[PDB]
Amino acid sequence: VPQQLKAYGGTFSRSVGERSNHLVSDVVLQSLSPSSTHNSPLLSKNIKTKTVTSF
Amino acid sequence: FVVNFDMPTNALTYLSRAGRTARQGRLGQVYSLYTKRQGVIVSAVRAFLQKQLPLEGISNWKRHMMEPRYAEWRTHKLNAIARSYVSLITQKTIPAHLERTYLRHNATWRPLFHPQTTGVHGGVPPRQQQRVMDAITWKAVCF
Amino acid sequence: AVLLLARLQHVPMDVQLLNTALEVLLLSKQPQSCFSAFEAVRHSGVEPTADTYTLLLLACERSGLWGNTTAILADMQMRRVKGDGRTLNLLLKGLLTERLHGYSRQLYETMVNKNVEVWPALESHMKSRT
Amino acid sequence: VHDPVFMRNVKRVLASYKESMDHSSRKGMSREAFVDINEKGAAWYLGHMQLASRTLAEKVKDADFVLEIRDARLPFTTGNPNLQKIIIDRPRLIVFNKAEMSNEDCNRVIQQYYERTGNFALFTSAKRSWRDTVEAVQRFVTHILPAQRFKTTANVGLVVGMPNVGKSTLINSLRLAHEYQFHKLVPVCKDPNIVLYDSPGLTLPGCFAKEAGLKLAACGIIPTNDITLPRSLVARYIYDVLSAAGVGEHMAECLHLPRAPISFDDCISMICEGNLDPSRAQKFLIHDFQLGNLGRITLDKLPNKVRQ
Amino acid sequence: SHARYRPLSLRARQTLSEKSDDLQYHVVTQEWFGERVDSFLTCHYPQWDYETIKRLVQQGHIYRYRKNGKKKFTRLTDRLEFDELLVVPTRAFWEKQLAPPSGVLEETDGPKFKLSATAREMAHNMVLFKNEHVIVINKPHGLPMMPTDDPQEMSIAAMLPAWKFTNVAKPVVCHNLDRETSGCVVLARTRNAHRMLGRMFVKRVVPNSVYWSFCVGKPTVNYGRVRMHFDITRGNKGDIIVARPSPTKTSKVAIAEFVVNASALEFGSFISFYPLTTRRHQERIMAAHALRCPVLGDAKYGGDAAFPSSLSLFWDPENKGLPLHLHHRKIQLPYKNTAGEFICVTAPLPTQMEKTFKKLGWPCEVDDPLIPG
Amino acid sequence: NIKGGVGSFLMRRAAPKSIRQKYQTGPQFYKRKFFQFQKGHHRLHRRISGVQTGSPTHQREYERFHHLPGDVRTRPQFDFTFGETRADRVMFAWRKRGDLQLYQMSGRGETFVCYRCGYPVRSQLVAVKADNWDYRMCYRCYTNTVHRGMENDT
Amino acid sequence: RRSKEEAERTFLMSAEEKRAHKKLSGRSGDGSISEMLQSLEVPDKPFKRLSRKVYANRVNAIVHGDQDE
Amino acid sequence: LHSVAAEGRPFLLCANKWDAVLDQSATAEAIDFKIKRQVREVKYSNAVVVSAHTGLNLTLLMDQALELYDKWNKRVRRAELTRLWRKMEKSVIIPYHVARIGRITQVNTRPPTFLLQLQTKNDSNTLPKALQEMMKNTLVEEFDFRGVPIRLIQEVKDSNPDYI
Amino acid sequence: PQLFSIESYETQQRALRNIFNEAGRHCVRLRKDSKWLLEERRAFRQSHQRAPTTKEVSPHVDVALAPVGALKLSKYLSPCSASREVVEHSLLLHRTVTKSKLVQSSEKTLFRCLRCFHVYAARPRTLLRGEVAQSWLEYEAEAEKEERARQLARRPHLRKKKYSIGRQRASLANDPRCCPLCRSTKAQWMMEYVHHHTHG
RNA sequence: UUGUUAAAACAAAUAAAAUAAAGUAUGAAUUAAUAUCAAAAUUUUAAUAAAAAUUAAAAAA
RNA sequence: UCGUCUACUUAUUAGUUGGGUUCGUUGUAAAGCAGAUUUGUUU
Ligand SMILES: [Mg+2]
Ligand SMILES: [Zn+2]
Ligand SMILES: [Zn+2]
Repeated sequence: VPQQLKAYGGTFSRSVGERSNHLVSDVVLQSLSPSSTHNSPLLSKNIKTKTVTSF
Repeated sequence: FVVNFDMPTNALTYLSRAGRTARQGRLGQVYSLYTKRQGVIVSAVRAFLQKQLPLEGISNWKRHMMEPRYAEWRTHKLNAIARSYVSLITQKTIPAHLERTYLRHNATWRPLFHPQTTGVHGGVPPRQQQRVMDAITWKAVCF
Repeated sequence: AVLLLARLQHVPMDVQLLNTALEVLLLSKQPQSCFSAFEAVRHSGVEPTADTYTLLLLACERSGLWGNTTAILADMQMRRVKGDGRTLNLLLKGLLTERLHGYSRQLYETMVNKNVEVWPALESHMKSRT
Repeated sequence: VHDPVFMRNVKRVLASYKESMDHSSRKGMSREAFVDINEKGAAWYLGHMQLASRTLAEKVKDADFVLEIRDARLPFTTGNPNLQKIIIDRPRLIVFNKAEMSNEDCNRVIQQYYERTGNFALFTSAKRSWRDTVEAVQRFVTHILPAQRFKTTANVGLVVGMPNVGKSTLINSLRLAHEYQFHKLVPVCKDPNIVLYDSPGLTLPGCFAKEAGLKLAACGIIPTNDITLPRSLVARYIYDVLSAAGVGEHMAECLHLPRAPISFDDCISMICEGNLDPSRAQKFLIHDFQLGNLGRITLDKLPNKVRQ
Repeated sequence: SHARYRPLSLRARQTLSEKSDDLQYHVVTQEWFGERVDSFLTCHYPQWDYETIKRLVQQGHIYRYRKNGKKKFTRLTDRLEFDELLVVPTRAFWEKQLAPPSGVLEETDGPKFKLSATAREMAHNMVLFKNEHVIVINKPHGLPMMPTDDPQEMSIAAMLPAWKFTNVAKPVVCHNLDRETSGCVVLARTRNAHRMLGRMFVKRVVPNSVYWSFCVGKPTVNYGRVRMHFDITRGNKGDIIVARPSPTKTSKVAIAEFVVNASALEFGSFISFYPLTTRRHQERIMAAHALRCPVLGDAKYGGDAAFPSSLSLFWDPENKGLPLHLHHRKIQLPYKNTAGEFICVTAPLPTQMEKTFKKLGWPCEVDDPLIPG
Repeated sequence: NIKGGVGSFLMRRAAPKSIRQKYQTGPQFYKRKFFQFQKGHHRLHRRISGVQTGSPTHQREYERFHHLPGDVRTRPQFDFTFGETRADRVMFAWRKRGDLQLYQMSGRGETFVCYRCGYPVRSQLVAVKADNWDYRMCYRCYTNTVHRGMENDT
Repeated sequence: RRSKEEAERTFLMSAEEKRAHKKLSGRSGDGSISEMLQSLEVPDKPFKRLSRKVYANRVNAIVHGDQDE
Repeated sequence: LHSVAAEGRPFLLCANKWDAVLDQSATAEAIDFKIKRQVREVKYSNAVVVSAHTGLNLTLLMDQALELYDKWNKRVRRAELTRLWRKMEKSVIIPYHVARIGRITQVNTRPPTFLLQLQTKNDSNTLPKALQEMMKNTLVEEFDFRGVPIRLIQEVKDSNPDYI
Repeated sequence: PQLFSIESYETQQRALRNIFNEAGRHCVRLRKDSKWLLEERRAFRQSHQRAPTTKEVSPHVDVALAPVGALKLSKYLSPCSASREVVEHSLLLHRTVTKSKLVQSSEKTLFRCLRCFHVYAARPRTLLRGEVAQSWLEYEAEAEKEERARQLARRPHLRKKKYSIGRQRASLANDPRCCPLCRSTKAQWMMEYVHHHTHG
C-alpha cells in the first residue's frame, strides 16, 4: 500500500542563496529586487537615482 | 529586424542580440527560430515578456524552472492560503461543527518536515506516517 | 424476451437455445448483438446449423453492415456443414450486394447444379447482369 | 475492492436514484420536445424557428445541397417555414418517411409540385433500409449537382429534420456503418465524395400551437402525457378529421363497429363495447392511427398556391 | 462620440500613458511644499469633484514624477515634495482609445419626463420600505423595468424622479427584473450606496432572494439544486437560449435551490427558488426544463403546458392572460435594524396570485424561514 | 506541440492586475495579492485584542481596548447590554463619524475582512461603513482613516 | 449511467452524486466496479444504529463467538 | 526515404536485381504494401523495378525522375489555393481546437513551400502535427505533388507598430 | 362543417367551471387556529407594513362543498361514457382542494377512518398534517418543537407537570391523530363523505 | 404504509402489545504520563487549546 | 446589474392574393468578466 499521507510530493531546489546558484555568472543574470540588493556587496551600498533635466 | 537562427541558451545572449536592432526608440523586431531542444527557455521567455518581467534567472534546464526554493514556495503558499481564507469569509457561511475542518484545510499554514528531503517522506514526519500506516494495514488485512 | 434472456443464467448450451437467442437479438433494437454472440460462441460450444446461419444473414440484412458476408461463407466451409436453400439464397444476395463477382458466379453455378430455386428478384438481377 | 466508505456512498446514491425513479408518473413538460442530441452532447434549444432565418441562410449558402427529412402524414408543418418562404438556390432532396400511411393522391400532388419547383421528393417505407435511400441520394447528387472543381473536395448536404422523423437514426446508422467499414459530419460514400452536415437547433421546432401539437401527437412526433395534453384533445381532432372526410361506414369497417357512429361519445362507447374503459379505448384508437391500419390519411392541408 | 474606447490591459494602458502628450506637469514651488495631493488637486481644479479626484489618484492617472526617471504613484493622504512634478491628464487625453473614469467627463441628463399626480400616488403605493440608503418598491405584474423598443410605452426607469422624497437626484435601480416578474425592486439613493450594494447581486454561494412560483405538475424531489449552462445568441427577431448540462467556453452557469412547499394533486405545485446566479429567464427556464414542470402562465416557454386542462377548472384556458406566477417574495439587505437581525423585506403577492392561492386553499401570507433576517 | 515547463512561482511578480492592487494606492476591496503576517502565526489573520482585569461591575467591556489609541478611550454612546440581547451580540456603538461607526461584539472575536487593508481580522471592534454590514474595517484602519480625515470619503 | 438517465436527474444532480459518478467513471486499480455492483446486488438486510457501549459489547461477544453479526 | 524527405528532394524507389527474383508479381505487391504503410508524405512516391545486368526498363526510371524535377519547380497560382482550403475546411473533421487559416499562398519552390497565415496573435496556437499531415495530404494528390516533399510555414498575425 | 367534437369538449369543460363556481356560495364556517391566526397577523404586518384587516385575514375558513349536480353527474354517467373522465378529474381536484382548506381549521370536526371505519371527532390540522404535505405546516411543527425545548431546558422540573402520563394521555384524546380502534392515520372528512353518499 | 394481480391473496419494512436473554457463582481483553484533575462563563497567547489570565463556585455512590 | 422585440413593409380590395425584411435605463474604465465553492472518524 502506498503512503497515504503526504504534504508535498515534489522536491524543492538546492539553491540556498538565490535562484540558479549553480550556473556561471556569464549565463544567468543577477536579480535586482530589494531583497537581493541589500545582500550583494555592490548593490547594498550607495546608489544614485537623481537626474538632471537639461544639458 | 534581427533573425536569431538558433535560440540562445541564456537570457544574456538573447538581450545582447535583441539590443542591436532597436536603438533609442526605433522600431525593431526579433525572429528567434526554435526547436524541441530550446522548448524550455522559449516557454519562460515568452511568458516573461508578455507579463513584462525582467529576464532574471532564466535557464534551459527544465528541472531548474519547475522546482522552486523552500522559502520562495513558503511565501507563495502563504499568500495562496490567505486568498482562499478571504474568499471563504466573504462568500460563505460555515456551520459550527465544520469550523475546525474549514480552517484546517483553507486557512492555516502547516510547516513541512525537513523540506530538504521532502522527496522521500513527502514532507510529513515519518513517525506520524508510521502510526498512520499501522491504521491502514490493520484494517486492510482485516478486510 | 430480451429482459428474460438477460436474466437467464446457468443453463446448458444447445443449438435450439442458441438460435432462439439469435432470433431475440435479431428482433431486438441492436441487430449486431446476435452477431457478437455468434462470434462469442464461434470459439467453442454447439455447432451452428443452417437455421442459425439464416438468422445471422437476416440480422445482417436488417442492420446493413455486411462486412463479414464472406466470413460467414468461410466459416460454413471450415465447419463443413451444408446450408439450406434459403441460406444459400441469402448468401447469394449478400455477395451480390458486396459485388464479389467471382464468388457470386461460383455460388450461382453450384446452385443451378444442385437445382435449388432462388429468389425471383435475384434471378432477374443475375439474368440482367449476364 | 475500493474504499468501504465509497462503497457505502455509491450504495446510498444508487438507492436514492431507485427511490426517485420508482415513481411511474411522468412530468408534464415533454423533455423530448426540447432535447436534441449532437456530437458535443445533449442540447436544449429555446425559441421558435423564425428568429433563426439568417443563421439558416448562412449555412444553406455554405452547404452544397439541402437534404430535408419530413413525415409523409403532415409534410408542411414539419420542417422550416423560412425554407418555404424564401427560395433556396441549392437543390433540395426531401425524404418523406412513413409514406405507407399518407394519401397516395396527396403524395403524388406534393411530389409533382416539388418537381415543378425543382426539388426531388423521395418516399421511404419501413421495409426499405437506409442503404437504398443513401444510394438514391448519391444518384441525385451525381445527376443534378455539377462536378466539383478540385478532386479532393466533397459536396456537403445540410440535413434539416426533427429527431423524431428519423434524422438522428439515419445519422447514427451512417456513422456506425462508416466506423465498421473503417474498422460533426458524416461521410456516406467516399467514391463520389458526399458528406452531410447536421443542424440540431434549426430543425428543433420547440414551442407549438394547439392544433400543431394535436397534429404532432396524432402523427406520433410529439409525446403525449396526461398532465400537459390529455388524449381527448387529440382523439377528438382525429375524429373531426375523419368526420370532415365523412367516411362513417369506413370508420365502422375499420373499427369493427356494428353501425356507423353519430358522435364522438358514440364512437367511444362503441369501441368500449374484449371490454375496456374509454381511456384505454381512446389510447387504442390513437395507437391504430399511429401504426397505420387507417391508410390514405393526410392531416396537413395544402395551400391554394401549392394546389394550383 | 468622437472617441471610441477599446479594451486595454495594464500593459497597454501604461504604454498609452507613456506615448501620450496631452499631459500637464505641475511643479511644486516653495508655496506648495508639503501640501497633500488631494488638497493640491482640489485647490487647482475647482470643476473636478472630490470623488473624481479620488478615483483618478487611486487608479493612477494622476501620478507624480520625483526626477528619479520613474513615475511614483501616491494616494490621497500622501504629502508632496519640492522640485518634483505632478502629472495630470488634460481634456484631450481622453480622446484616444483610452476609456476615462466616470467623474472626469460631464454626463448630460437631457430630456426629462413629467409625471402626473396619479402616477406619483401609484409610486408612493408601490413603495414598501424607505431608508436613508435604500428604497424597496413592489413592482406590479406586466410592467417594463427598462424602456423597451416602443418609446411610447411606460416603464419603471422613467418613474425615478417621483421617488426622491428629499434627495438631490433620482434613485438608481440596483437590479433589473423581467417584465412578467411581479416581485420587489431595490433602488439605491446614494451614488455611493449603489456602488456598495452592487456587490450583492453578483454570482454568490449563499442565496439571499426568494422566488415564489406555481408550476404545473409536481417534480420528483421536494428539495433540490438546479444547475444548467446557458448560451445566448443573437437572432433575427430576438435571442436564442441553449441549455446544456455540460460546461462550455462560452456558457454561463445558472444555479438555484428549489424547495417544493406544497403539491396540488400532482397537477400543480407551489415552489420556492433561491438563486445563486443572475441569468435571463433563469428560474423560468429552470422550472420549465430541469424540473420538467412549467410555471403556470409561462407562454413563452412551454405555452401548451402553461395553461393546463387540470387547472382549467379555475381559469379559462382560452384567455391565456393570467399573470405569470413569478414573485420575488423576500430579499435580504446588509442593513440591520435596532434588534440586530438583518433587514429582510417581503413583498405581498398580487391579487391574482392571492386569488389562485385562495382557490387552492394555500395561505397567501407566510414567512420564509429558509432566508433568515 | 512543443511542451515547455515554467513554474508559477516565477510569474507571481505580475500577480496584481491594476495599480491599486500593485502599488497600494487605495483600499483593496477584497482584492489583495500579497500579505504580511508576523512570523510564527499559523492561522492567517491579524489580531486586535484586549485585556480583562476585572468584573464588568468595575471594568466595563469597552475598557478592554483601553491600551489601543483612538475612540475606545472614550465612553460609548449606545448601550445595548441591558434589556434584550442583540442577535449579533453587539454591546456598544460609538458616535457615527462621517460614514463610519464603531461596534464592539461579544463572545470570541468574529473574524471579518477589512476592505481597507484587505486582511482577515479577528477582533471585537468593527467599523461599519454607512450602515452597510458587508464593508467592515479593523480598528487600526479605522483610527488611521480618521487621523487622515478620510472617514467621510472612505 | 442509464439508471441515472431513467431517474431523469440530469439537471438535478448534487455534489455527492457528481463525485460518485466521477470516481466510478475513473478507471480504478485493484477495485472493479463490475464486482462491486455484483456485491451491491445482494438484498441483505442492513444494521441498525446502536450505542457505543452496546456496540462494544456486541463486538466483544462476536470475538468470543457467542453472538451473530 | 525519411532522411531524403527531410532534406526536400524528390525521391524515387528502385528495386535493383529484378531479374534474379523468382516471382515477379509477389515482390511487386510487397513493395506496394510497404509503400502505402509509409507516412509523412514518403508514401506518395513510386517504385520502379530495374535490373542492371539485363537492362530492364531503365529508360522508364529516367523518365519518372525527369517528371519529379518538373513538379519540384511547379508554380501553383494563389487563387486556386484559397478555393481549395475554403471548401476543405468544411469537408474535413477537425476535433482539435485550432485557429482559422486566413490565406494560403506558396512562397518558395524546389521544394514547393506554402504559407499558412493564422488569425490569432498567440505563438502557441500553432497547428498540431495531425493537421499539418492533413494539409500535406491534400496538396500532393490534388496538385499532383506525388513523390515531392512539401514544407509548411505557419505565420502568426503580426500587430501594427503604431496601433492607431 | 366545423369543430363539433372539439367545441363539445370545450363546452362541457366550461360547464364544470361554472357549476363549481356556483357551489362556492354553499360554505361551512370554520374558525382558524389560535396560534395559526396570530401567524397570519404577524406575516401580514411585515408584508404590507400595515395593521391586519379583519376582512383580509379571514379568521373563518370558507370551505366549499362539491356541487350537488356533479355528484349525481358522475353517478348516472356510465363508465363507458367519455365525458365521465373529464368530470371525475374535476371532482378529484376539488376533493383535494377541500383538504387544503380543511387543514387550516382547528375546531372539532367529524373524521372517520377508512381502515376499521370508525367515526370520531378530531381537529383537522393535527390529523391531516401528514397527508397534506405543506412545508409551512412542516416548518411550524419544527418551530413548536423548539419552542417546547426552550421551556423545558430552562426548567427541567417544568416537564414533570406539563409532560406526564396523565397529561400525555389527555392530550392524545384531545387531538386524535389516529383512530382509537385501529390506530390508523388514514382519515376522511365525514361532512364530505355524507355529502357524497346522500347525493350519489 | 407501499407495490403486484383479480372482481381477496402475495412481498417489503418499521412504530404499539407479547415472548425472552439473572440481583447467583466463574471470570478475561482493548486502554493506561499524571496531581484525592482544572463544575462553568469571559478574555487572550504561534493551528481543537482541556496553555495562561479574570469572574464564578463546582458534593458522594 | 434576471429588460424588450414570431410582425412590419409594398401593392390589392372587402376576409382574399403575389414581393422585401431591434431598441434601450444604470454602474464601471476596475472594486468587472470560465468553472467549483463541499467536509459531522458520521451507522
Ligand atoms: Mg465568476
Ligand atoms: Zn484594515
Ligand atoms: Zn379506525
